[PDB]
Amino acid sequence: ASVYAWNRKRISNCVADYSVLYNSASFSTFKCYGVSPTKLNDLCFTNVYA
Amino acid sequence: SALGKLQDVVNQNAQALNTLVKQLSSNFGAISSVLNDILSRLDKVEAEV
Amino acid sequence: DSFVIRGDEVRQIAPGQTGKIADYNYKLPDDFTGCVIAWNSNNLDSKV
Repeated sequence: ASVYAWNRKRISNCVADYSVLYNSASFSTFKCYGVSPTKLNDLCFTNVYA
Repeated sequence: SALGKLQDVVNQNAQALNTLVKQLSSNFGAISSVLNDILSRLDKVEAEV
Repeated sequence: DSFVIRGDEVRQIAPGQTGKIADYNYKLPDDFTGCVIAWNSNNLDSKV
């Protein structure tokens, strides 16, 4: 999307291997807030919004 | 109502201890009042702050 | 300590970082004392 009409996708009812995301070094930066990217694989969430 | 002093001495301690307990719920500018949240959510370098 | 590495991985050469090189190539202490120095040696190290 354009930022003007920015796109939200809700992610739900699924298993998320965030280690695969964090290890994909095509991603130039991966800052995180309230959580460290290491611990994402140990947590569980009531909703996720991308 | 006659034993006002003795009942007050118990009440003052109950207020003090319940304040000391309730202060565990205070954030003090941390991410959570519950220590296990921080330790499950963060790497040590961030958790120490 | 000295080695060559890819320029985008240079971030990992700091205490408590995450990433493959800092995990299982060369790992810094959490409480490291010292200095880290790097440069884009493409004029000396490249060839392919």
